[PDB]
Amino acid sequence: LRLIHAVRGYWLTNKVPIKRPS
Repeated sequence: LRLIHAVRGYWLTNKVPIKRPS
């Protein structure tokens, strides 16, 4: 698809703690 959009969708989705039951 793209680099930067894969990059940002990589770290922005990871640094965020998603342990909360959403």
